Amino acid sequence: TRYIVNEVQDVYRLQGVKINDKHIEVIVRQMLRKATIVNAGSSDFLEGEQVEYSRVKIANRELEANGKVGATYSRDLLGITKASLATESFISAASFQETTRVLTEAAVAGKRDELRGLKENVIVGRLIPAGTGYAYHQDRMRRRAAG
Amino acid sequence: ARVTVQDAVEKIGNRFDLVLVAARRARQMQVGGKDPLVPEENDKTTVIALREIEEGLINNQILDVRERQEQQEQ
Amino acid sequence: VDIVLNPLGVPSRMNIGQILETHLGMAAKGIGDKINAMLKQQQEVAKLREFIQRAYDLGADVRQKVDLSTFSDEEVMRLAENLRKGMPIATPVFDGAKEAEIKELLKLGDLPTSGQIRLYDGRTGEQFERPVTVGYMYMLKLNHLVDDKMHARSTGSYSLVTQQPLGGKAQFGGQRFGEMEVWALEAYGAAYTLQEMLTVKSDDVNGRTKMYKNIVDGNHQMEPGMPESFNVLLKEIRSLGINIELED
Amino acid sequence: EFLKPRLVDIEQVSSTHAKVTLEPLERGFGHTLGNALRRILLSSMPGCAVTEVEIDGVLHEYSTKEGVQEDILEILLNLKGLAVRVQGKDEVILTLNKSGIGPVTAADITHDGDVEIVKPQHVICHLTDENASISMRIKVQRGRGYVPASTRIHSEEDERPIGRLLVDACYSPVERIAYNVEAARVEQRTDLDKLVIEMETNGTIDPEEAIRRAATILAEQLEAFVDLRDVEFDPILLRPVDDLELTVRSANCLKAEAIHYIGDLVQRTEVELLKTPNLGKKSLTEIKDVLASRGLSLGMRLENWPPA
Amino acid sequence: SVTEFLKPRLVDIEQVSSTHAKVTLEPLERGFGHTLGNALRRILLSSMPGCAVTEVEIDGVLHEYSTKEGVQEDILEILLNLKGLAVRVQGKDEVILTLNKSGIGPVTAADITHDGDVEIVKPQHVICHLTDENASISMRIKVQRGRGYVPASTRIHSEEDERPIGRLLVDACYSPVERIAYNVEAARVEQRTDLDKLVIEMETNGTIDPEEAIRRAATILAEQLEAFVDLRDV
Amino acid sequence: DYSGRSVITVGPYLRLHQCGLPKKMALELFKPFIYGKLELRGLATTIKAAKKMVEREEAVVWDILDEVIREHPVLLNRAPTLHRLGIQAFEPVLIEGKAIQLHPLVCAAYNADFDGDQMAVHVPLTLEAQLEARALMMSTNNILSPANGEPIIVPSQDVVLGLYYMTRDCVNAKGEGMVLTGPKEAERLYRSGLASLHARVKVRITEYEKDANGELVAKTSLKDTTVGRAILWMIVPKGLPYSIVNQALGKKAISKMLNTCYRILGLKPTVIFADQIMYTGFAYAARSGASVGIDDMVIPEKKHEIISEAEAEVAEIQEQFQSGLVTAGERYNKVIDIWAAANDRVSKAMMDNLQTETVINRDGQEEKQVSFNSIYMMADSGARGSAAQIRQLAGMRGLMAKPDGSIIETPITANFREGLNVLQYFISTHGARKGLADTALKTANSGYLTRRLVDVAQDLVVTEDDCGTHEGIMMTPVIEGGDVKEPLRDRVLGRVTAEDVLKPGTADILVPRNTLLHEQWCDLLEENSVDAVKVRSVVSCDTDFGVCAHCYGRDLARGHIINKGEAIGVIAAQSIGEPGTQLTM
Amino acid sequence: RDVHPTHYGRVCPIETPEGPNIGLINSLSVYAQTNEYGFLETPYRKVTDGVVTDEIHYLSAIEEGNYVIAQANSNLDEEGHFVEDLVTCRSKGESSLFSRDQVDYMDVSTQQVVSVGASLIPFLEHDDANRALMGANMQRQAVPTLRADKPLVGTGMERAVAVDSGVTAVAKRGGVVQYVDASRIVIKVNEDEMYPGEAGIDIYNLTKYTRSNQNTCINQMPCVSLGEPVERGDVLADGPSTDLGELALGQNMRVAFMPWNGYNFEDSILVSERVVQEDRFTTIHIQELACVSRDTKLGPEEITADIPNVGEAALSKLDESGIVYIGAEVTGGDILVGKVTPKGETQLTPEEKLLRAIFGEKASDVKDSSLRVPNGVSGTVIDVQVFTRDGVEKDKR
RNA sequence: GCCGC
Ligand SMILES: [Mg+2]
Ligand SMILES: [Zn+2]
Repeated sequence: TRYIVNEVQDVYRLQGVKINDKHIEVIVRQMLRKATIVNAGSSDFLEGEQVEYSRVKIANRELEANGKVGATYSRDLLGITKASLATESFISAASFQETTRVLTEAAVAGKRDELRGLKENVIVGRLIPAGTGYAYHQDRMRRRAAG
Repeated sequence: ARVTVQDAVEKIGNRFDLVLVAARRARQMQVGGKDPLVPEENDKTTVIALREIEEGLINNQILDVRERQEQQEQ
Repeated sequence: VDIVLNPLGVPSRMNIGQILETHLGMAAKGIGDKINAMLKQQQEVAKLREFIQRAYDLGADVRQKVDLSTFSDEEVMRLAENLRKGMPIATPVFDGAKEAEIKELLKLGDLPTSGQIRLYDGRTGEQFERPVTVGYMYMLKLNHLVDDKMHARSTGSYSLVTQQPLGGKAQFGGQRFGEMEVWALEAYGAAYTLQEMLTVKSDDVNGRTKMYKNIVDGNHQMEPGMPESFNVLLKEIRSLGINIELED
Repeated sequence: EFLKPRLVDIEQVSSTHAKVTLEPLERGFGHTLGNALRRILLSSMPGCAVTEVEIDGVLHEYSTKEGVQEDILEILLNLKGLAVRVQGKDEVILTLNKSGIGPVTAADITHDGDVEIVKPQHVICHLTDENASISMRIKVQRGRGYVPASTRIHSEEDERPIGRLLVDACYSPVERIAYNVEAARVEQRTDLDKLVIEMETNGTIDPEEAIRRAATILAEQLEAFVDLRDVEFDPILLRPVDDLELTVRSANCLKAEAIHYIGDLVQRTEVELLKTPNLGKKSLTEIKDVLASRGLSLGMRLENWPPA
Repeated sequence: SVTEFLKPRLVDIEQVSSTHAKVTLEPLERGFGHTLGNALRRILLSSMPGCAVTEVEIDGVLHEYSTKEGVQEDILEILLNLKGLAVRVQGKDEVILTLNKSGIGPVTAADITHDGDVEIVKPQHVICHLTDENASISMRIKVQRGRGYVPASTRIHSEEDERPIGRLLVDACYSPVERIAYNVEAARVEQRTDLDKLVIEMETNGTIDPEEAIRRAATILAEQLEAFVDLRDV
Repeated sequence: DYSGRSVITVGPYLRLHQCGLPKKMALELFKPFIYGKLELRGLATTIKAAKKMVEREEAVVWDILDEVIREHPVLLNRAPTLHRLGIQAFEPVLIEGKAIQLHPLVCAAYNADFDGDQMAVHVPLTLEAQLEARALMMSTNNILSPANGEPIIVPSQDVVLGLYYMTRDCVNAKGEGMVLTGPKEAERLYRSGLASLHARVKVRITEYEKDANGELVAKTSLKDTTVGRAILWMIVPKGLPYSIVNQALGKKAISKMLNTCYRILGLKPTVIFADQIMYTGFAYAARSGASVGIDDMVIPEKKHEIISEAEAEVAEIQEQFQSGLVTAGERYNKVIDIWAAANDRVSKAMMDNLQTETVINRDGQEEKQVSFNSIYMMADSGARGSAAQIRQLAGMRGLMAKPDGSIIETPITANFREGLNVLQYFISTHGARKGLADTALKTANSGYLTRRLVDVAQDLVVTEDDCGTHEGIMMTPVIEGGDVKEPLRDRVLGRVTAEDVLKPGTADILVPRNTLLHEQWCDLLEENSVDAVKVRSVVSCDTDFGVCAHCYGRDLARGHIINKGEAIGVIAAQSIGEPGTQLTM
Repeated sequence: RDVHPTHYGRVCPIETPEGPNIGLINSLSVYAQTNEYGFLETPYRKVTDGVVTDEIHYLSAIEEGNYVIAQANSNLDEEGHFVEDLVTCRSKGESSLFSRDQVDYMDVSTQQVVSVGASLIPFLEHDDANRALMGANMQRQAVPTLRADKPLVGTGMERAVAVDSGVTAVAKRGGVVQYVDASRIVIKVNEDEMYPGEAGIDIYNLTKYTRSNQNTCINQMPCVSLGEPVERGDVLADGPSTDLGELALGQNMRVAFMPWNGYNFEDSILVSERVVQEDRFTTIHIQELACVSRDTKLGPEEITADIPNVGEAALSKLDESGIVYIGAEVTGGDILVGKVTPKGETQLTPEEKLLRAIFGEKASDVKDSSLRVPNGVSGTVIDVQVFTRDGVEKDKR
């Protein structure tokens, strides 16, 4: 992150443009998903998968008695084009690059969208889970969890 | 007429919840079954609700309680 | 004055021909003013011809040679009446007038050499502190008009496909709310504004009429539904070999 | 304790140029009277201007007349510059007929009773062959400011025939005004100012009369600061309720429910009006049937209900 | 139609405290707001009668820069305080007032000797603070009437510096106007749209009331035009 | 639907929250509201009657339309919406005309100018949408840019010029050492002409201090200043020092005083202060009567001597080359270097002549001061122009060549006040065309980058209050070799400390942990000698499917810490991608 | 899309579109000419010894590159010899100092590198080239006003543009003007040159108001009065935006350069009311509307003054045929031509028979398809151009 | 093809 922030800021500072470093670090974070697996024991073995799913699964496995089940992982770095096409929502990433490449894999895998992002809800026509629509999305989540 | 809602924002500080609270109060005053708690200066129900929030006599909790009291009355 | 122009537009644009044209137009109109004043008092043709000759042969070794000596007496009068408004100067593209020549033409017209005069405020009568440049400039009216560029729509016709309003004036269309506009609305956090732009008031066939009825009734409640464009997309994708569905 | 300016030494350079002198003035008043006078005189002075024209053959402006050198638009633009001084009237008609050769000018406008052409050498048209004639009727009105022909519509209250040639009216006889303050020659007083006003006009308004008019306007406007002090409509509604020709049972029911006007009734919903005693399901439709023939559905919403 | 002009009506005056006012007049014909506001401001800011302190005589050093005998306030600040003192002189072209004070304490306007023909509007106006010692201060100030504002450019009175030392060259503010400002806004009446709305904001020294100052200014301006409005009068 | 469009003009009478809407656009954008009000007031019983009445446009319809526009905000948007400032909310003011009137203070944020630009109009016909427009999207709400935190709604151009001209000094002017009781008296004397803004005089002055906890203390002290500075002091709100106005206010002091007012006083005062500043700047810029004349471009007298000496170097170096001891590269590089040196020397001579051009006498003998040259004032104030533009106007046009990137040996020794040759103009056309073609091609490359950034970052919302993690990143000033570009304060302001900050004295801790750092804390740590601060970042949030509000500092658009539900990913993408159109490729 | 050094006297390096077509659309330089093969040429003056000669040669890009060509702004003597020994020239895509003898050719004119449109910018050399591009581009968007006004400051190229464009009326064989009118000019040809037999005179029909491709107005007004001598190539009548044979596409404004209370902020322009009152910058716009009648399965489509289900008020301005009177002022949705199309009906219902009994024979069965003015269009009837098919009855108009 | 970037 230090290398990316310093390198990109050199271009901007040379021309006299002021941008806070938080914005560059926000986009580096989106580049640091999709960790690989170099272990096993938790139904993961040598594959590229979401970092958040690994940490959530490891915490559950470590919470129980079988703490050794938790799998060691190696974090990856993707480009902005390659990371945006690797999202778990097929409705997005089919509205961005090529639909045929994404729609073909989604049909074979038989995945679901679950409409958790801003782009997905914009296409459908629902209130965004951000801003004034953030509260409305939270209330619906409790009802789904409570049945 | 209120150019700046800062006071209303700071009364309950989120800048998002107040927009909803004011929408609820404005629906109450516009659709029916409610009268303003502040003098009405020929201005719209939106700014009336915002001024009521700024004066400190309208918040989400009181809307919840007043609703409970009026439901128990019926 | 007829027009007031901002001085700030000149130095950052490097439009120095503006100022030189203004100064030379001031000089030309000054010469025309002198001729007009002479014609008003019905002065005899001899000295009017003398002044026209003096104005024509001014400069620093210019090629144009004109002598009123070979000019008819009546033709002198006609020429003087034709250039009564101002003297039409001509400065070729890369070989033209210089500052000194403009200055001596200004002197011959009995005008300040700097090209700046004293001006007074029309509302208070007070004199402006610094001298303000005043002259004559050639101004054009272009083919861009508000009348040909003023459009407003509340509700009109809609495309059969996607159930979305048409585009462009001369068709009573609506303004396109593009992708960057939606990004800006997302950045603000204005979810209800975005939902009212994305759904009803665009492609919700029932939502449009319900919203119109509510507004006429003074209710102001969106009651949003599902856009027809997404239904068109579902039908288009199903028309391939792919089955796409909405779970409950 | 202040000296009052006097109108002295009014000298007239030309038929249009003139000079007006106000000899005694205090220290600062020179400009206060001046700038105010310049603004009043440039903004609001009365005058007379050509309002519309009626040429024989021409019916619009984008045509041409055979034997006439200029277009109708150029003739109208020439007539816009015609300066006249009428007395006792506001709608004189200036008939003009001239057949032959040479430029046609105001001079040969038919001599009206009380109408003065200030400059009769103002050309308006040219004739180019012997067997050609021009005949036109010119309407002159009195006004105060710039009134465009397109902006006025009350003239269209009565339909104008095809053939009118209306022209924008300016009505302002003043073209240029300059003023300057000098030191008064009065040596007994320590220091006094003298105001000199140069006005260039079209020859229609007198200089002294213009100054008097401007001063009167200023005084009337100042009169307000001298003592500032100060410190359910539509005819179908509001109609008698016994105009619907209802049945007998409705008459007592409407009286029982205090329904006496038409507007108050149309504010009643079906579900709440049914609760009224002995209203009747069929009789309710009779009420709706009659109000439907008028176009008045039940359930309307008025804002204020007056006693009348 | 002609010769008939719009007159302002329902004018609004907003009086703040007792020396600040805000007067609104509407509607006016196009361009008349600027004409009236400028004329009224000019006469109010330059030609209005009133009385003000013009000369000061302090016992001790008479130089412009003085040691002030340890009075804790520079003589410049003393002359500044006497500059803002507002008086109402009755039936006198000039009058001399003397104030002397002893003992620690602030010298106020109420400490000046009593004259029946001179009125002080702000007796709590502070001239000089105590020397901080049991010292005695003697002052000799004369108030004279005049017009407008006359800066102390030079005395040009008596001979040599006899009058400048006696006068001490105090800036004279005869006009009882502290601030006068106007703004012209947009107002519409019936179908007309291009009318003027005039807003006047004035503050006063307190000798006169803002509205009274407006009345006096308009009165002298109207009386200046009598020689041209008399015969041409309705 | 409910959309409009036309050309924009300027409205200087407008308040910041106001915009001028043509009355012909309204009555169409608000037709259903007009129908509802017509039917509600009893003027129309049926919808057909209301439609017919609106079609005829009677006067009562115009009265109803004004009430419809009485309290309903509207949105204006400019076509290339690089950022959310692309569309802003306003309260419409009905005008007679066909062009939208726009406030001059929002033009920079819109990147708009009045030479043919058009905007779109949208109506939020919902209680929720109206409130969102009033509470989130109004112009008086978004004053700080959500990219660096600096004020985006600031005076520029004529406002800056007028403020700069008002707050200047002249060594000898009408009034010298004059003592005045009040700033209003200085304004009164200035209106009388007794007081000169350039003239420097002493006036009694008072100040209010917020040092007392939530209380302002009066402080009356006579101070040295000018008439114009005292006049401008009447606009400043209470709680700001007098030292803020005793300066040129060169367009940087104005932004700084706006920022200080926002940080000390709040939003409603700063919004007013900005409106007052724009009004007074316009008025005094008009009163100054600034104008541009051919004589303002002053060519230094020594320019021809430098040109002749450089010509002598070129001839001698070429002779050295003709003798055969100099290679082509050596002579080419040397000629380029000496031409650059001569250009620098002539530019320095021009600037030195034009800076202190006014040699003015004093009460005794004669002095020299900063010049009142109009072009120099325009450049110095920051209103418009720079040194490079002026150097071209009065000095050499310089060395330039862009056929393939090389440099032509002989430069353009003529400015724009003097003419160019056919050859010199033909040479400059190469660079002109290169720039104009670069402008129309780089725009796509920037838009594609913005699309990719938005699509990668759109799924980022603040969904937590505090994750409690101890991870962070070290923050140090950006020092390159021996030169520094970014102090620690800029890189640290508005961030939350991951660890305690210790002074060089051991054990001692100046600041606590998990604490947002603001102006007071940054000033406190600037007094000491702390060089590295550990601050938590979003790359170590430790929260899945979102970030915490503590790992993300304050939002730059509002001084407070960010709230839950804010789409930070779209903000970051827009703030990175809004420039790039101005990046030189 | 870059400027090439061989573009010197062939294509102007100023005039070109801005956004997408920059560098791909060019204009000829004022002196450029094309080779028989099809290569651009530019003229140069030959130089023999140390003196230039008035003989002129046209050289292509290769031809110009081969020779050392001097600059247009190089001083000369009475005999034609350069005043200064060392002169500036172009040798091979470059420029440097050469001796006068070294030069083989000289630039004919400085304008040689400027387009005709750019040739019209006074003080062009004091303008930025990229900025000048904008001025040259914007010069071609100006609309002619009510009255043409000559430039007070020009460049001397206005006469060439005005005459060579074919907009004015130029005396082809001018003699002496015999008859003048707003629509015609008749010239009695001089007897010194004549075609034997039948003698002859010259008739010029000046163009009156007419639509242009951009809906502006093209009009011609005479410049001669009566009995005026006329030589060959003289201008008799000037067209749109022309004043006495000079290109006059704008007006001369008295301008002050100052800020005025924020009303000229950015690029805003503050205009006085005297400009509006004097009708400067007022233009005439002409529009064309057409109505066609075609046979239909129901039957022929007839054009008639009578219209079913329309009040007398809409028929006030119609002729007996059913067309708006010449000179009528029309606004909104007024009726221009009255046309009715037949409907299809062969089953006469008793109600339909009743409708035919009370009302006219057609009983308004024929639908209304008439030419109405589109909303937002206010116009005055100027010219009607009825065209009729061979065989069908001629229209009354 | 043009306009605003
Ligand atoms: Mg622009
Ligand atoms: Zn965190």
